[PDB]
Amino acid sequence: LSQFKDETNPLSSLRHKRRISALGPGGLTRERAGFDVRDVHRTHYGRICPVETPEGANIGLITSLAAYARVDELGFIRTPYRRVVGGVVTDEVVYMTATEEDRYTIAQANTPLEGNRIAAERVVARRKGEPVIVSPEEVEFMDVSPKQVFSVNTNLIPFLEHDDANRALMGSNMQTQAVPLIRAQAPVVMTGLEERVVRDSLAALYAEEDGEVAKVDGNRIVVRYEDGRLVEYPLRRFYRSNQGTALDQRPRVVVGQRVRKGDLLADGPASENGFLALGQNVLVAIMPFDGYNFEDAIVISEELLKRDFYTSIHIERYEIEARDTKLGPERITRDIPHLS
Amino acid sequence: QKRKLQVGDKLANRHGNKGVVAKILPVEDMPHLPDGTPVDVILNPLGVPSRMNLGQILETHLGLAGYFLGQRYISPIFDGAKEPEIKELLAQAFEVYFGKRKGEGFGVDKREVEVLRRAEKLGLVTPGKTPEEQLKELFLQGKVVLYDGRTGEPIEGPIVVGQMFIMKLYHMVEDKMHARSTGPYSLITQQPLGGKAQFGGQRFGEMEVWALEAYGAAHTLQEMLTLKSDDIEGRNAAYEAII
Amino acid sequence: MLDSKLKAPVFTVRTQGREYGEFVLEPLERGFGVTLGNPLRRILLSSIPGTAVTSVYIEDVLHEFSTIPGVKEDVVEIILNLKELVVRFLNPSLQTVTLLLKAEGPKEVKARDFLPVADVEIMNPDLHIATLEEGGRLNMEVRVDRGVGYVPAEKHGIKDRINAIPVDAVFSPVRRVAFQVEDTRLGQRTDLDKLTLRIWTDGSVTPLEALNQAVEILREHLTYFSNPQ
Amino acid sequence: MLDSKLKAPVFTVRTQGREYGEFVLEPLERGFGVTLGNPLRRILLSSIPGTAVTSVYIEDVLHEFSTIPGVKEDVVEIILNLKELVVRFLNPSLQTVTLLLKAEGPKEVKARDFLPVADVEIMNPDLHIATLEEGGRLNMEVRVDRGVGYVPAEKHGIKDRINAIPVDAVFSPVRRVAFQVEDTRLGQRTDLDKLTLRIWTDGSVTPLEALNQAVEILREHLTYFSNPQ
Amino acid sequence: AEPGIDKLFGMVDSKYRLTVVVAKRAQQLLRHGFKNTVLEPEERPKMQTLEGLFDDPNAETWAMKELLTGRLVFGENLVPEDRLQKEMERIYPGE
Amino acid sequence: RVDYSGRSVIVVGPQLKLHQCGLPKRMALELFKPFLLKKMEEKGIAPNVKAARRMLERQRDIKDEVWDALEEVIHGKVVLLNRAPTLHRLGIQAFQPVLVEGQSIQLHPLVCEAFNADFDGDQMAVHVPLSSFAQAEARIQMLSAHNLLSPASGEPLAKPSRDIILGLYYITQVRKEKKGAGLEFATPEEALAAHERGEVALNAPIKVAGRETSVGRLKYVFANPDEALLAVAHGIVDLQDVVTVRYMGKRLETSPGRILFARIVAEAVEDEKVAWELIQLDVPQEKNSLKDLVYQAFLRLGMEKTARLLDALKYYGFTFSTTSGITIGIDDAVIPEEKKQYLEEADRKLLQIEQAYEMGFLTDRERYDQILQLWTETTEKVTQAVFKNFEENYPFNPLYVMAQSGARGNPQQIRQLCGLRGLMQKPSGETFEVPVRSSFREGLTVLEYFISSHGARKGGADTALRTADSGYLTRKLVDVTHEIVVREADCGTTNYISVPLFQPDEVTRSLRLRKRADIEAGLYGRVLAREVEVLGVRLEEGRYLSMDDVHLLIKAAEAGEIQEVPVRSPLTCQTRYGVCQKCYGYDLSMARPVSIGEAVGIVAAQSIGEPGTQLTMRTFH
Amino acid sequence: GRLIPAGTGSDFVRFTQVVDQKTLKAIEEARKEAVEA
Ligand SMILES: CO[C@H]1/C=C/O[C@@]2(C)Oc3c(C)c(O)c4c(O)c(c(/C=N/N5CCN(C6CCCC6)CC5)c(O)c4c3C2=O)NC(=O)/C(C)=C\C=C\[C@H](C)[C@H](O)[C@@H](C)[C@@H](O)[C@@H](C)[C@H](OC(C)=O)[C@@H]1C
Ligand SMILES: [Mg+2]
Ligand SMILES: [Mg+2]
Ligand SMILES: [Mg+2]
Ligand SMILES: [Mg+2]
Ligand SMILES: [Mg+2]
Ligand SMILES: [Mg+2]
Ligand SMILES: [Mg+2]
Ligand SMILES: [Mg+2]
Ligand SMILES: [Mg+2]
Ligand SMILES: [Mg+2]
Ligand SMILES: [Mg+2]
Ligand SMILES: [Mg+2]
Ligand SMILES: [Mg+2]
Ligand SMILES: [Mg+2]
Ligand SMILES: [Mg+2]
Ligand SMILES: [Mg+2]
Ligand SMILES: [Mg+2]
Ligand SMILES: [Mg+2]
Ligand SMILES: [Mg+2]
Ligand SMILES: [Mg+2]
Ligand SMILES: [Mg+2]
Ligand SMILES: [Mg+2]
Ligand SMILES: [Mg+2]
Ligand SMILES: [Mg+2]
Ligand SMILES: [Mg+2]
Ligand SMILES: [Mg+2]
Ligand SMILES: [Mg+2]
Ligand SMILES: [Mg+2]
Ligand SMILES: [Mg+2]
Ligand SMILES: [Mg+2]
Ligand SMILES: [Mg+2]
Ligand SMILES: [Mg+2]
Ligand SMILES: [Mg+2]
Ligand SMILES: [Mg+2]
Ligand SMILES: [Mg+2]
Ligand SMILES: [Mg+2]
Ligand SMILES: [Mg+2]
Ligand SMILES: [Mg+2]
Ligand SMILES: [Mg+2]
Ligand SMILES: [Mg+2]
Ligand SMILES: [Mg+2]
Ligand SMILES: [Mg+2]
Ligand SMILES: [Mg+2]
Ligand SMILES: [Mg+2]
Ligand SMILES: [Mg+2]
Ligand SMILES: [Mg+2]
Ligand SMILES: [Mg+2]
Ligand SMILES: [Mg+2]
Ligand SMILES: [Mg+2]
Ligand SMILES: [Mg+2]
Ligand SMILES: [Mg+2]
Ligand SMILES: [Mg+2]
Ligand SMILES: [Mg+2]
Ligand SMILES: [Mg+2]
Ligand SMILES: [Mg+2]
Ligand SMILES: [Mg+2]
Ligand SMILES: [Mg+2]
Ligand SMILES: [Mg+2]
Ligand SMILES: [Mg+2]
Ligand SMILES: [Mg+2]
Ligand SMILES: [Mg+2]
Ligand SMILES: [Mg+2]
Ligand SMILES: [Mg+2]
Ligand SMILES: [Mg+2]
Ligand SMILES: [Mg+2]
Ligand SMILES: [Mg+2]
Ligand SMILES: [Mg+2]
Ligand SMILES: [Mg+2]
Ligand SMILES: [Mg+2]
Ligand SMILES: [Mg+2]
Ligand SMILES: [Mg+2]
Ligand SMILES: [Mg+2]
Ligand SMILES: [Mg+2]
Ligand SMILES: [Mg+2]
Ligand SMILES: [Mg+2]
Ligand SMILES: [Mg+2]
Ligand SMILES: [Mg+2]
Ligand SMILES: [Mg+2]
Ligand SMILES: [Mg+2]
Ligand SMILES: [Mg+2]
Ligand SMILES: [Mg+2]
Ligand SMILES: [Mg+2]
Ligand SMILES: [Mg+2]
Ligand SMILES: [Mg+2]
Ligand SMILES: [Mg+2]
Ligand SMILES: [Mg+2]
Ligand SMILES: [Mg+2]
Ligand SMILES: [Mg+2]
Ligand SMILES: [Mg+2]
Ligand SMILES: [Mg+2]
Ligand SMILES: [Mg+2]
Ligand SMILES: [Mg+2]
Ligand SMILES: [Mg+2]
Ligand SMILES: [Mg+2]
Ligand SMILES: [Mg+2]
Ligand SMILES: [Mg+2]
Ligand SMILES: [Mg+2]
Ligand SMILES: [Mg+2]
Ligand SMILES: [Mg+2]
Ligand SMILES: [Mg+2]
Ligand SMILES: [Mg+2]
Ligand SMILES: [Mg+2]
Ligand SMILES: [Mg+2]
Ligand SMILES: [Mg+2]
Ligand SMILES: [Mg+2]
Ligand SMILES: [Mg+2]
Ligand SMILES: [Mg+2]
Ligand SMILES: [Mg+2]
Ligand SMILES: [Mg+2]
Ligand SMILES: [Mg+2]
Ligand SMILES: [Mg+2]
Ligand SMILES: [Mg+2]
Ligand SMILES: [Mg+2]
Ligand SMILES: [Mg+2]
Ligand SMILES: [Mg+2]
Ligand SMILES: [Mg+2]
Ligand SMILES: [Mg+2]
Ligand SMILES: [Mg+2]
Ligand SMILES: [Mg+2]
Ligand SMILES: [Mg+2]
Ligand SMILES: [Mg+2]
Ligand SMILES: [Mg+2]
Ligand SMILES: [Mg+2]
Ligand SMILES: [Mg+2]
Ligand SMILES: [Mg+2]
Ligand SMILES: [Mg+2]
Ligand SMILES: [Mg+2]
Ligand SMILES: [Mg+2]
Ligand SMILES: [Mg+2]
Ligand SMILES: [Mg+2]
Ligand SMILES: [Mg+2]
Ligand SMILES: [Mg+2]
Ligand SMILES: [Zn+2]
Repeated sequence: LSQFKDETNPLSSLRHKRRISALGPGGLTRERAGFDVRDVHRTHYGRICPVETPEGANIGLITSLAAYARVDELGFIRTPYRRVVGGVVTDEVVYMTATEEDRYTIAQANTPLEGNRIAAERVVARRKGEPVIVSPEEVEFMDVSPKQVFSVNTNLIPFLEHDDANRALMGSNMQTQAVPLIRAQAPVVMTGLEERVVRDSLAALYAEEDGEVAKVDGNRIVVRYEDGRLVEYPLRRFYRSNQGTALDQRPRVVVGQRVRKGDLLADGPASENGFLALGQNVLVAIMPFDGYNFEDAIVISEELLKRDFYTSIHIERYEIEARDTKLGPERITRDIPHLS
Repeated sequence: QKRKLQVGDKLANRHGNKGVVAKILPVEDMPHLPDGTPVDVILNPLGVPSRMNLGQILETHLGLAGYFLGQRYISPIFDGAKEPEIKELLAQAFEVYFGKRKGEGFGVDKREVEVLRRAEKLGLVTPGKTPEEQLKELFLQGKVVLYDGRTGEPIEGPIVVGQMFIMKLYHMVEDKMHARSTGPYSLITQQPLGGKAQFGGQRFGEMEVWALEAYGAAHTLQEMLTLKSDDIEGRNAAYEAII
Repeated sequence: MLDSKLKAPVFTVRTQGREYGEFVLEPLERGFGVTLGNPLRRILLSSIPGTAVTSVYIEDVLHEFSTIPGVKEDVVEIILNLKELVVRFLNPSLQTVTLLLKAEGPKEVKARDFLPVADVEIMNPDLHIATLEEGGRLNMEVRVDRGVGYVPAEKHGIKDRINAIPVDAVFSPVRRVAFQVEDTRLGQRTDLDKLTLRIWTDGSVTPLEALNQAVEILREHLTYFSNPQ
Repeated sequence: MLDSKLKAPVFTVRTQGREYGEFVLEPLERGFGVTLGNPLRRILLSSIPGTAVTSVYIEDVLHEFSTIPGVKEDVVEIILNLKELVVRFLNPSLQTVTLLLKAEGPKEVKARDFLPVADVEIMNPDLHIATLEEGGRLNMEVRVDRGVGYVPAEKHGIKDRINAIPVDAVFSPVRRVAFQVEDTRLGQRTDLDKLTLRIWTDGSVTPLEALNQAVEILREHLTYFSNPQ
Repeated sequence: AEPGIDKLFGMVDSKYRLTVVVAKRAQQLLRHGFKNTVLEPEERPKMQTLEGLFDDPNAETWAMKELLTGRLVFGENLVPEDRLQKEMERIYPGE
Repeated sequence: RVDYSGRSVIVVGPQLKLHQCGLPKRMALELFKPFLLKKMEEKGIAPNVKAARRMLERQRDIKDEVWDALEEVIHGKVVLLNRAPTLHRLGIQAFQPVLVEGQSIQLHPLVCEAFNADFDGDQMAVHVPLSSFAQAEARIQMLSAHNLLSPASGEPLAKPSRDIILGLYYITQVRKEKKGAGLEFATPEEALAAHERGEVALNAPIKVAGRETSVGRLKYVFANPDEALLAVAHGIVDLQDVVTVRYMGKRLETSPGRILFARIVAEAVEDEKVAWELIQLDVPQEKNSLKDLVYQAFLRLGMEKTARLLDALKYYGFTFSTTSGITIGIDDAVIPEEKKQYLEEADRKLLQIEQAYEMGFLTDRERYDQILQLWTETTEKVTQAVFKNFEENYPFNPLYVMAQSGARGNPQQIRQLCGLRGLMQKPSGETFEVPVRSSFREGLTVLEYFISSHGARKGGADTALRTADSGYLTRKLVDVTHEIVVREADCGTTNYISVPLFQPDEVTRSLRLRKRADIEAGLYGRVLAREVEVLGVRLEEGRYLSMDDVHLLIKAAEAGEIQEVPVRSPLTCQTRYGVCQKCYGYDLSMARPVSIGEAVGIVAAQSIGEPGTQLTMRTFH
Repeated sequence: GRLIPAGTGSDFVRFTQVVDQKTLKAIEEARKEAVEA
């Protein structure tokens, strides 16, 4: 169960810290049983993504939860659903157990809303795993969000709406394989959680309380809070990620600067401006070329390398030991016995 | 070590379009827009119908707007941007694109008009309207005219283009293309084994055997079973002979 | 001359600075603006020579992935900023010029801070090299060369000082090319090509100069069709 | 010379007759075979001006869709056969030459049947114009001009005689152009452009000649970049 | 594809026979000396760093280039097994 | 583990010809190490082996003279490439290496279909034929460009895949634009003139529905072949435009592109007329028309000559594809105007079914099964609707031609984008009562999505299960079938089977002609057991029936002259361990008879194990 | 690890020799030599 950290970039690791697996103790679901478990059960709503699981032999048995999914008292993924008394929708939320969710008539967030007022007579809801066109008078509870339906990792996709759930999985696992480029860039079009991802993951360093900046080294940003205190914030210059991706904190604040509480002092391995950034927005034409892009091939403009655009720093840690043989200790010396 | 992009590398957007670099073109001749700015990457269309993620084609369209309009946007999961709102920003972008073009001193190409002709015969532009007006329509559709770059002629029929985010994927140890001539051998099993510096041989599985069996590859299979992996006295005399 | 030859490409130019240069030329027969604009473009980008930072030596730094105290930026960010630097020497005699710069303490290091050299000029003075805090000691020697195209730091491997680190070569002085062929009406017939190409340049050379070099490369190539075999 | 200049475009040629002519030229730097082949092609087809039947006047015929008695072929089939006719005049003084031909009865009308003109020659004598039966009266005047490229009969609308009918303009001794850019390996670096272009010609001029003319038109055009304004 | 592969296929009773011929001919071409060929003079085997293929690049590319002509003879039992290798060593030098 | 092996990532090699493949020199070096060593000694680069060895033990020490040595060692040798699941014999193919820089392995596009290899990280291994024999076979009977037709079906496997068709198709399609005023030129001369001027005006298009000739044909007439394209070059006629042209002896009314395609082939193989006899320029080139072209060319002209046509098609397809400017766009997926209708109409009808239940008429179940029927119909309704849309209004819709052309696209797929994906099933299998009203063009909602997701998993779970079942099967078959090998003299036992051309029960009893497929399957390249005189021709005994013959017998059964066919077969052979020439038939990967010594046992066991991966997998029994 | 029964390893072709008309006359000369005294 305890695994190597998945730091190919903050996102990847973070997710690897919120995964739910089948296999394990050997006593619980092992290798044999499957198809009934492996399928996306009805209750999996807001509690488990239906796109997240690993496209491979071990599919559906390993998956990260959803956006607003929270383990209450005993391991029962509850999902936030807001209350709607009569034709009135509330800003109050109930984290409901899987079981209780069935006793009610629940509706989707897409329902035209005037505030507390539901707007259409024949508006969708789903009793118990069954799609049902219910009246505004039967709508007991409503979905809290579209985000809560999926995982964080997935929530980062632009128009998820127009993409086949099948390939959307690919897109979600692809992010998990994102390598940090010395030049980060946030999407020209984002969903809305890039900010929250970097923040909740521990990529960028944020300011505790308001104050001014004292020194802005390449290795430290000693900020001065208005409370009459100042603290030195080291920046993991160049560190070795478990999978060999660079993790450097590049200061974004100049000398002597009044900082707002919780503002990026330095950017995470992959952040541009407090926003998640991987790869780099690039102008792209979408046509066929000779054969260079034939089944799934990509043609790239030399220009992309002229500017240090897709470039990334690696680090492999070679290691050797001086062992004690009964034939004589293995000395480690500049002496290389035979030729130059 | 600095890992600059190269042909062997694999990049993929957030939608799922995954793929490898097959050729790095000289800015000299890749697809270029009317104003001298050229495209960085050219994605194959074909990979989009089969797979079903139009979201990427939707991104590229908002992207085009964000390019000329110099702005980034935030399109929520299912609540986000709508087709009319994007056509709206594309409209705003046409003015930055073509508006400056009007003032900077010039109008439309022989090429620009030519592709318009083939475009109306297609059904992308309302026949009878002025090129200026026609191009707006065409732009709002997300595609613009592109010239070859190698020939300078246009690419018959508007092509879409835009700001698509694309990541580069980590290279596994396997990526390190293995390749072994001769090397160690297991102690009990006399078959090739690698490890630290010698690459370790590839596996010839039954499925592969049959593949050769089907063919009249008699010796070639023998070799795979003898000279190449287990024939102790075989491989040795094998090398020497080759030598 | 008066009729067909006086009716000749009115070569007109509009150039501000050494970066931008528009060039109009009309009238031209049928589909020639294209016939000319395209080759020149292909040349203007691939063919023309320039300048770029080819090597760097920070005095206390040994590898490229290091960080200098009192210096916010990291070696790799700085060597990057140097690639941004555009210099211009005036004659062949200068093939490889080493520019030197040393600044200490609470000062911002811009490109104007490099000690002037006789035949060389820095068009990129205000470019930002680094931000030095206190006790910030940065003493470097940045090589500069005249070449053509792109040459990966790996390809050349420059060796001024053993602890120095090579940088990628961005030798095209041309930034972008662009050409438009709009119709022009000359008396009799309307079908006419008007070629105007817009050239941008890092400063090393000028739009005009580039253009001239270009056309020559083409000319020189058109002569290579001399001896049959 | 020995190093970079001796390493020069080996211009090699292979020509059989006056119609086909292959032309190889290597080595070339990066993406130049294209840079050269493409323009030359555009010139070879549009520029190498030539000749083509621009108008026709059958004496009893009024429209192009008519049929002449005793004449198997229809007006449209014949005007088509005329597009196949290749003539060659020797000097500028001949801009528009009207060739005349009248033949009667049981004879086959070939291009040699046209009354000879002083400065004009017909390279296409045996070409087949028509098959006349009996009481077959065909008297026509086929105009001929010197121009460039393709001009639809609609575009010019020639008017010698009011009952005459214009024909499409196939202005070129060049039939087709073709160029290939295959890699060639020269010692050190592999990336190399090898430009070989294949030219076909109706016989009027030769592949080589055409090519030469072509390059010149380009050269001449590269000179038009002289006087700024 | 390869030169007259059809023409070759056609000269044999079985596909897999053609393959054995070519291979055995390639064998002898090298063993007894590589000049053991039947078609060297005017238009022959050639490679381009020089026109040097005339000496020893690909064995069978020759074998096939000869078999495509009608000089060689492949039988089930054409010439007695051991006397063949003797007569061949006697007449072809180069070692 | 093989001793002379390698493995790297693959990448498309568009210029590469079927014949060869791009192999990283860096790899070639280790691979052909010993072959190089000696070659070093034969040249000045090194004194001896041990020397030549140390000479290369470090990367920085290699003189550029070594590459020249290796490149010389590899002159005519070839290697094998493998793919992840080796499912059939073509799962390993031989090619000539053309050494290249870097890490990736350049693979040809046409063979990306034999090996199921796409380029999203697929890695292929590579082996080396050491004996002069292993090499002989390897390049003679194992090289790619020699095994063009599959062992499963006499259908080609070297067909213009995705990008090639798309190219080749766009070039040959004709257009139709606006019908307003009269379309009658067949008869009046005032019709030629008026609709010629009317077309010059803004009313009549160049491609109007006007039987005999749309004014686009009236305006332009092209004497010689070339003349046609030159006009195209100059911007007179697009390639997809309907024009008239004079060919060898006919005034043919065909488009530029079509005429051009004609040449491509006519050129690939210089027997110009033979190029015309096996081509259909009467239609847009789909993968099928192409597929056919290939086959025909194979029997007609000969193997290698075909190879040429293959690359020729590959080349032009690729090029023309780039210029066509076909792209994916959001507005290109077009939603029909009828969708709203069909939806609402079926919407209200749902209301009736509800009023019918609120009353007590239909049982709990009746309601359900009636609703599903509503949608299942309505959904199929939008599907033919969207197509009709494109078919009539946008013939050249991006997303369209790809599907039409043998290129890329599935009717069901298109429906999900432009029309709508309508019914997803519950966890168990009972389909849901409510459909998925949306398309991918517009926001597939929050839940209609969650709904469609279920069925996705079952598909994936199924796929993962055949990555081994695909082998499950093949194992069994090869365990029983390996021994089977063609070793013979025409087996003298003439006990034969009769192939039925007619089936008794679709509709209880009605005799009907079997599908062209099955029949092709039954009699292709078989050996007639007894003589049959059918439409006028005397098929002799023992003759191997070509696909052209099997096309005669069907035309004959259509007429009503034969209900069965006498033919040798494996089910009736006498050779205990083995099968004979006359009883196997034709299909080697080559189209002539089978060649003695072919491992049929496995060739068979394979052709059956692969497709299996496509079959459903709920429960074995 | 024996040669495959099927394929080029066919009893029908495992044995097949090749000749040059030069080596054809060379072996018949060997037969001529068989004539004693
Ligand atoms: C508890 O440590 C081990 C227990 C083994 O025993 C055994 C029997 O019990 C297991 C569990 C209880 C698991 O929960 C489990 C996983 O969750 C899992 C994979 C396997 N994932 N691989 C499969 C191959 N592909 C590849 C891509 C190209 C094709 C091949 C990548 C994903 C897996 O096999 C699992 C597994 C077992 O096999 N993964 C994913 O969910 C996933 C989709 C992606 C995550 C990727 C990270 C990069 C990865 O996490 C990494 C940081 C390491 O942590 C692991 C390697 C770890 O090894 C060590 C050492 O630490 C083992 C999990
Ligand atoms: Mg069990
Ligand atoms: Mg048990
Ligand atoms: Mg799923
Ligand atoms: Mg698996
Ligand atoms: Mg399993
Ligand atoms: Mg608990
Ligand atoms: Mg719900
Ligand atoms: Mg309202
Ligand atoms: Mg109630
Ligand atoms: Mg994202
Ligand atoms: Mg930036
Ligand atoms: Mg915000
Ligand atoms: Mg303090
Ligand atoms: Mg403190
Ligand atoms: Mg620190
Ligand atoms: Mg460290
Ligand atoms: Mg201060
Ligand atoms: Mg502030
Ligand atoms: Mg730069
Ligand atoms: Mg950069
Ligand atoms: Mg590398
Ligand atoms: Mg910009
Ligand atoms: Mg930009
Ligand atoms: Mg801009
Ligand atoms: Mg607007
Ligand atoms: Mg306007
Ligand atoms: Mg990995
Ligand atoms: Mg070893
Ligand atoms: Mg191991
Ligand atoms: Mg290692
Ligand atoms: Mg090794
Ligand atoms: Mg020995
Ligand atoms: Mg005048
Ligand atoms: Mg002015
Ligand atoms: Mg000015
Ligand atoms: Mg002029
Ligand atoms: Mg001119
Ligand atoms: Mg003009
Ligand atoms: Mg450039
Ligand atoms: Mg150059
Ligand atoms: Mg200079
Ligand atoms: Mg110092
Ligand atoms: Mg001076
Ligand atoms: Mg001076
Ligand atoms: Mg001077
Ligand atoms: Mg000089
Ligand atoms: Mg000087
Ligand atoms: Mg100096
Ligand atoms: Mg100093
Ligand atoms: Mg200075
Ligand atoms: Mg001074
Ligand atoms: Mg001086
Ligand atoms: Mg400023
Ligand atoms: Mg200090
Ligand atoms: Mg150098
Ligand atoms: Mg170097
Ligand atoms: Mg040194
Ligand atoms: Mg650089
Ligand atoms: Mg520079
Ligand atoms: Mg540029
Ligand atoms: Mg010169
Ligand atoms: Mg000269
Ligand atoms: Mg010669
Ligand atoms: Mg040169
Ligand atoms: Mg010759
Ligand atoms: Mg002559
Ligand atoms: Mg008549
Ligand atoms: Mg008469
Ligand atoms: Mg007539
Ligand atoms: Mg006629
Ligand atoms: Mg007629
Ligand atoms: Mg005469
Ligand atoms: Mg002519
Ligand atoms: Mg080639
Ligand atoms: Mg050649
Ligand atoms: Mg040199
Ligand atoms: Mg040199
Ligand atoms: Mg030629
Ligand atoms: Mg002139
Ligand atoms: Mg010879
Ligand atoms: Mg022979
Ligand atoms: Mg015997
Ligand atoms: Mg001897
Ligand atoms: Mg290649
Ligand atoms: Mg190398
Ligand atoms: Mg080695
Ligand atoms: Mg040495
Ligand atoms: Mg050298
Ligand atoms: Mg791949
Ligand atoms: Mg991957
Ligand atoms: Mg593999
Ligand atoms: Mg009407
Ligand atoms: Mg009608
Ligand atoms: Mg009609
Ligand atoms: Mg008619
Ligand atoms: Mg009729
Ligand atoms: Mg018409
Ligand atoms: Mg019709
Ligand atoms: Mg007729
Ligand atoms: Mg036919
Ligand atoms: Mg036909
Ligand atoms: Mg048709
Ligand atoms: Mg049609
Ligand atoms: Mg091309
Ligand atoms: Mg409408
Ligand atoms: Mg109704
Ligand atoms: Mg029910
Ligand atoms: Mg219909
Ligand atoms: Mg319709
Ligand atoms: Mg239609
Ligand atoms: Mg369309
Ligand atoms: Mg709706
Ligand atoms: Mg929506
Ligand atoms: Mg038998
Ligand atoms: Mg019977
Ligand atoms: Mg029957
Ligand atoms: Mg029926
Ligand atoms: Mg019945
Ligand atoms: Mg019946
Ligand atoms: Mg049927
Ligand atoms: Mg009988
Ligand atoms: Mg009988
Ligand atoms: Mg009968
Ligand atoms: Mg008969
Ligand atoms: Mg017979
Ligand atoms: Mg038959
Ligand atoms: Mg028949
Ligand atoms: Mg009949
Ligand atoms: Mg078969
Ligand atoms: Mg077979
Ligand atoms: Mg089971
Ligand atoms: Mg033997
Ligand atoms: Zn039998």
